[PDB]
Amino acid sequence: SMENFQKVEKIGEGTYGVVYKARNKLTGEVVALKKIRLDTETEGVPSTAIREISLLKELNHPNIVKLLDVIHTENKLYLVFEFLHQDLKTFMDASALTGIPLPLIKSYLFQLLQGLAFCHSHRVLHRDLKPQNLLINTEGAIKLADFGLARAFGVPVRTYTHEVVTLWYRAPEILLGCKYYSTAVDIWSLGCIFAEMVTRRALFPGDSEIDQLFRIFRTLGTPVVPPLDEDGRSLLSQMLHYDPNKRISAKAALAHPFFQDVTKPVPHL
Amino acid sequence: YHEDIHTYLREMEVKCKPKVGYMKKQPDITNSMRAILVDWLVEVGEEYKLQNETLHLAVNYIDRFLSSMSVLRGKLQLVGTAAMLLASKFEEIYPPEVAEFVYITDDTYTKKQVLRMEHLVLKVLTFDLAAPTVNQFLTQYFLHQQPANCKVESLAMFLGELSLIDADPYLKYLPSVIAGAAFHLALYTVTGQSWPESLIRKTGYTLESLKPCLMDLHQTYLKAPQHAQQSIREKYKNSKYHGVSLLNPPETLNL
Ligand SMILES: NS(=O)(=O)c1ccc(Nc2nc(OCC3CCCCC3)c3nc[nH]c3n2)cc1
Ligand SMILES: [Mg+2]
Repeated sequence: SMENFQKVEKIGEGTYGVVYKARNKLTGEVVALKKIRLDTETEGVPSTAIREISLLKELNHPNIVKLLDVIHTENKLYLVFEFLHQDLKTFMDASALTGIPLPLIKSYLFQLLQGLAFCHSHRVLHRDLKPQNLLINTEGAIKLADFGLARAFGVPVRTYTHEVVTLWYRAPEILLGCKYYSTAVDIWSLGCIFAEMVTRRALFPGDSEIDQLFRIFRTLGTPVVPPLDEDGRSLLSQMLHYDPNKRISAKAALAHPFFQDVTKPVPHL
Repeated sequence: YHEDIHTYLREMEVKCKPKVGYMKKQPDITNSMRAILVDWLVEVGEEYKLQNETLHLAVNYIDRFLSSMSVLRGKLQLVGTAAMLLASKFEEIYPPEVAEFVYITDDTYTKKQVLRMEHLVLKVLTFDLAAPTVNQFLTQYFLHQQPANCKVESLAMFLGELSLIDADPYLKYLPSVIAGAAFHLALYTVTGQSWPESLIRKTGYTLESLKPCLMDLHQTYLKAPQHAQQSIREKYKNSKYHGVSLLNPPETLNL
């Protein structure tokens, strides 16, 4: 089963399981392996694994991480993914003193919205957009990862799980416990990440739910990013609109004048 | 994304479609046994207050599993139990725990059997669980009401559920078509309106193109009291669904 894979190093722990860097001994391919324990006497295959796998098998896009294989054993499930060289959070930290060039920020946002628009047009909400879950390679690409908190949504949506999105990236409609939420929640997260790429610090780093809400109302007003030009500010304000319906969709965001001159720069690693 | 999503589900319903003739290739089980199973699942869905979507998913999984795996009749309920458990994990905010599924089989099966079947079903379906359902198309169609009528919505939902019971004829029809026939019949029964213009534009389905499925579902509605399986009728008598099953079907459609 796993005979052909040599573990190189442990990468981290996401919503569930553990991710390792591994190499295929026969092809030379370097992969990320997600190891998933199965509760064989109690609860079985976790719902997070069921959702991530079923949905990732549908979502084939350049800006969504590729699931290559699922390896079954009696007691473990291993997901074989393409390996990306590092996460956006690590990149930003390494760039804390020198900053990230605007052409790169713009390219990254463009690609993320492409991946997100693909998700949303395929009735999938990600629900965990944070720089830790966004992976970059040495050739200018960025991709959506860790679909452990994702789900398939209905048209129209019904009430879904409230315990969703890390605090810092959580949209006002979640923080106020609105009955319904949808695709707008992911755009909010992306709006926060856009701001964080430009400053290299989190936009709304709340210490609690109330602190989170106050930080949002402080910055936006009751229902920002100096290095950013007029085109950038306009897009950012549309991604951080208070009203979920008024908040821009990923599709419409791609047609924004901010992206008129977007290229694909290679990052500095 | 309402149009993008609709298009995608129309594509997916073809890929996720079970084998039409499969029960003929099953040596130990029949359509009558599948009816018994699907009815019991309706009961399960009621005891645990599951989403209607969950029940529709569970049925898709069972039909697809039985399309490729021969199953003896003593193990048929085991397949169904595992399918409902998988659908619950996929769709529910708070799915019942495994022990609750073992309890409802009245201790015919062990918890180890249920969990081992869960894994077998995942393997056979190759984890492809995000299937389009009648319920999914219906929720979309309800948006084309003017005005919204929860008697109509509940009765379409009722008729859509009746189709799950009978593999013959309903295996040969797509979720989108069944949802089309159910919505027209519910709309007509309650108000007297027909399949809306805006829904033809959306779906490409006309009342003539929905006709064969409409004829079957019309008959299914008229003879529903005499069906061996009565759980869906009993469910839809409750004020939760506004007692839509207590209504009299139209004698005709004038199609
Ligand atoms: N920290 S880091 O900068 O040293 C570094 C980061 C991530 C990776 N690579 C990588 N990681 C994944 O998820 C692991 C990660 C995601 C969720 C949070 C915990 C763990 C993948 N999933 C498919 N392919 C993947 N590739 C390499 C180096
Ligand atoms: Mg047979």
